[PDB]
Amino acid sequence: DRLDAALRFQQEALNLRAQRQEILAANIANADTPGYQARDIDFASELKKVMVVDLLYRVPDQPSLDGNTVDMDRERTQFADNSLKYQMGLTVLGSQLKGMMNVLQG
Amino acid sequence: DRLDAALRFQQEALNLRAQRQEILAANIANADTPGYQARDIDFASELKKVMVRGREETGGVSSPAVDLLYRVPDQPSLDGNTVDMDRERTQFADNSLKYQMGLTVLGSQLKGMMNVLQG
Amino acid sequence: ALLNIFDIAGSALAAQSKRLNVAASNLANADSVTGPDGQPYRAKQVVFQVDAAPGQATGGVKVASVIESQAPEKLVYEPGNPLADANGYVKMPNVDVVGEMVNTMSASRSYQANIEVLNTVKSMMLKTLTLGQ
Amino acid sequence: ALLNIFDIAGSALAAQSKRLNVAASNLANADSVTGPDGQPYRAKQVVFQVDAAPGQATGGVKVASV
Amino acid sequence: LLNIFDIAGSALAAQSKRLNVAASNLANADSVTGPDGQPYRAKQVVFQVDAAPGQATGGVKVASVIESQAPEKLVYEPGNPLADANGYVKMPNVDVVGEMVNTMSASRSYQANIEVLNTVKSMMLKTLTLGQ
Amino acid sequence: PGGVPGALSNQPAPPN
Amino acid sequence: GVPGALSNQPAPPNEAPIAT
Amino acid sequence: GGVPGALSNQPAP
Amino acid sequence: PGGVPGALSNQPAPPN
Amino acid sequence: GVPGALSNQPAPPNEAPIATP
Amino acid sequence: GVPGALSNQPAPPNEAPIATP
Amino acid sequence: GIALNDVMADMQKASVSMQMGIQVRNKLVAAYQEVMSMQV
Amino acid sequence: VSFAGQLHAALDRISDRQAAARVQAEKFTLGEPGIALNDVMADMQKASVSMQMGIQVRNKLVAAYQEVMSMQV
Amino acid sequence: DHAIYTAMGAASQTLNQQAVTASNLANASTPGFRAQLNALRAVPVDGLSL
Repeated sequence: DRLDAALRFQQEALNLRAQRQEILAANIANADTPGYQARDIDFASELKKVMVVDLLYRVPDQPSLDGNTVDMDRERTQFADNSLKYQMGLTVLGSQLKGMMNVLQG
Repeated sequence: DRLDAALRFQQEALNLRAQRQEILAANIANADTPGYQARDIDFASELKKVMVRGREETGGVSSPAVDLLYRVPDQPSLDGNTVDMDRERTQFADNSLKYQMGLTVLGSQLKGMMNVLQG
Repeated sequence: ALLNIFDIAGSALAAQSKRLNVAASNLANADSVTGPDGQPYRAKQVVFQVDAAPGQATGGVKVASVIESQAPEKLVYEPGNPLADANGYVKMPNVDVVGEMVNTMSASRSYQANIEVLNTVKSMMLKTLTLGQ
Repeated sequence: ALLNIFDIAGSALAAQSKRLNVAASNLANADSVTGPDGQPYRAKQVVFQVDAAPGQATGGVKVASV
Repeated sequence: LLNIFDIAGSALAAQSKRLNVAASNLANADSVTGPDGQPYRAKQVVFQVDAAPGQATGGVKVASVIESQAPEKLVYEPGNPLADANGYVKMPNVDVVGEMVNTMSASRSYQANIEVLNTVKSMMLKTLTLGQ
Repeated sequence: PGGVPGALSNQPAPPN
Repeated sequence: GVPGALSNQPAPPNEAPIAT
Repeated sequence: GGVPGALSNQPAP
Repeated sequence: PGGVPGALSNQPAPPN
Repeated sequence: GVPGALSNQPAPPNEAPIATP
Repeated sequence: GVPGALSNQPAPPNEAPIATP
Repeated sequence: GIALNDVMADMQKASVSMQMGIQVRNKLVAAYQEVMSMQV
Repeated sequence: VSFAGQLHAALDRISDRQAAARVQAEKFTLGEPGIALNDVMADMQKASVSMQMGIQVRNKLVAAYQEVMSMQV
Repeated sequence: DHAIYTAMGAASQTLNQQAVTASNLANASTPGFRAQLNALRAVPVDGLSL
C-alpha cells in the first residue's frame, strides 16, 4: 500500500527507538550484575537495514573489579536522548497522520 | 468598487495588525541583543494614513512605509537595550486579540453578504 | 505579513541555541588545562546582531562570529604538572561559572519565549485561513 | 547520535567521574608500600583536553590518558 | 476589557521595578563608595494610582525612586580616605530582611497579575465567539 | 495617593 | 517622557562608569 | 556555520 | 552594532 | 576506541591480581 | 459594619502609635 | 510577498462578486423565459 | 501561463516544500550532523501551514465550480 | 529580566572578594607582607526613565 510507504520510515524509527530504549533500560537494571556487558545497537545502521537486530558491546570506560562495564553517566544521557527522540518521532508521525486527515475532512 | 470600499477599513486594520505583530516579534527576538532600542508603531495614526493614501513600500529588500517609533525605556540597562519584556508580552497578547477581533469582524461581514447573495 | 514571524523567530531560536551551546562548552571546560594544539582553552562567546540586510527595518537576530572572551588567564602554581610555564604558571581558562550558569538560564528562557511566539503565530495563521468559512 | 548539548554535558560528567576516581584511588593508596610487582605506587593524574570536533568553535572534554 | 490589559501591564511594570530596586539594594548591602565617592543610599520606589481619566480606580504607576531617609551606618576606619574628621565611614542603611521580603512579595504580586491578565485574555477570546 | 510599598510602610515609625 | 509611551527620537546610549 | 547549535546532532559523525 | 549578549555586556566593563 | 563507542567484541575480563604470577 | 461587605463611607485611616501622646 | 491576509480577502471578494453575477444573471434569464413563455 | 498551469505550479510548490521538510526530518532522525531540531520543527510547521492553505483553496474552488454548474440556462 | 544580571554581578564580585581574602590568608607566614584591601564599589547605571 502507498500509505505504508509514506509512514514506513517514521514507524520503523519509532520501533527502533523503543527497542533501543528497552536495551538501555536493561543496561541500567543490570548495573550491579558482576560480569554483565553493556550492550547497545547502532541506530542508523539498523534503521537502514529495516528500511531496505544485532547488539554491539559498549566500549568500557573505567575498569571495575567485578567485570561490570555499565557506566551510569553515559547510559543515563543516552536514555534521556532516546526518550527525547521517541517523543520527536511521535510528534512527526502524528503531524503526518493529522495532515493526511485534514486533507480528507470535508 | 462599492464592495471593495465597504471592506477596506477592516482589511487595512488587519494588515496593520499583522505588521505590528511582526514588529513586536522582532522586538521579542532581539530582547537579549545589546544595544537594541525597542520599536513600535502608532496604530491609529498609521491606520488613518494608510486609509487616506494607499499602502506604500520603501523598496521592493522591502518593508512597509510605516513610521518605526522608539519606545520609551522603563529602567536602564548596562547592555543598552530598551526591550522590557513585560511591555512586549502585553502588547503581543493585546495585538493577538485585536487581530482575532478583526478576523471575526471581516468574516462576519463576508457571511453577512453571502447570506444576501445565496438563493 | 505574519509569515515573516516564522523567519524572525526561527532565527532567534537558532541564535539562542548557539549561545546556549557556547555557554555550555565554556562551562564543561572550566577545569581543562590543554587543547588539541596544546594551547589553554580560551573562553568563547557569541556576538548577536540584528539580522537585517541593508534597507530592512527590523529583523530577527543572527550570530555574527564567535570571539575569545577578554579576561586574564587564570594562573595556577603547579610546577610539577608536565604542562607548565617558565616559572611553573599553568594557564587555566578564564571561565566565570556564575556568568555561564546565568547565560544558560537566560538562553533557555528566551528560547521558550520564541517558541510561544511561533505557536501563537501558527494558531493565528490557521484562523486566518478560516477567514470566511 | 547525541544532541550537541547532551554530548558536551555527558562528556563533562564522564570526565569529572574519571577525575574523582583518580582522586579516590590516590587517597586509598596513600600508605601503600608495594604494588603487585614490587614497585611503589605512583600518584595518578588526569589531563583534560577539549574535544573540539569543529575548528576551534566548541567541544566537550575528553581525557587522553592517566 | 482592554483597560484591564492596561491595568495589568502597568502593575507588572511597577512590580518589576520594585523587584529591580530590591535586587540592587541587596547587591549593595556592603558597598562602601560609588563613582563620585558618596555612600550608596538605598533606593525605594513610590507607587501611585494611575487613574488619571478613570476616576479613583486604575493601574499603579511608579511616581519616583527616592533615597531612603534612614540614618547611614557608621564604621570606624580612620585610615579610609572616605573617613571624615571623626574617622567614620558611611555605609548604606539597607535592611537585608526587608529587601528579601520585598523581593518575595513583589514576585507573588507579579505572578498574581500575570494570572489575572491570562484569565482576562481568555475571557476576551471567548467573548469573540458570541452567538456562535 | 500612595507611598513606598512593602517593608518601609509596614514598619512602625516615629510620629511626624 | 512617560515610560511605555511612543517617541520619534531614540533614547541616548546609557553608561555606568566606575570612576567619574 | 562555525558553531553548531545545541539542538543539532553531534558534529562528530 | 549588537555585541556579546548576557554576562559579558551586563558586568561593569573596564573604563577604556 | 573512544570510551562510549560501539564494538562487536566483548571486553576482556577484569582481573586484578594481588601478587605477580 | 460586617467585614467583607460594601459601605458608602470610606474606611477610617489606621494608625499604630508607639506612644499614647 | 503577498500574505494570507491579502490572499484570503481577495479570494473571498472574488467569490462574492462571482456569486452576485450568477444571481443577477439567473434573475434576468428567469424574467426573459417568463416573458417568452407567454401566450400573446 | 494559464490557470491550470498556475494551479499545477502551486501544487508542485506545496509538495516540494512538504518533501523538503520530510527529508530534513528523516535526515535528523538519521543522526547526520549539522541538522538542528529547531529547523526541523519550524519547517514541519511551515509545511503544515502550506498544506492547510492548499486545502482551503481547493475547498473554495470546488464550491465556486459547484455554484457555476448550478446556474440555470 | 535584568535583575538576574545585577544579582549575578553581585555574586561574581563576591567570589572575587573571597579570592582576594583567600590570597591574603595564604600569606599569613610570608615575611614582610602587606594585605590587600577589598571594597565593593557601587556603579549606578544611567539612563531612562526611573
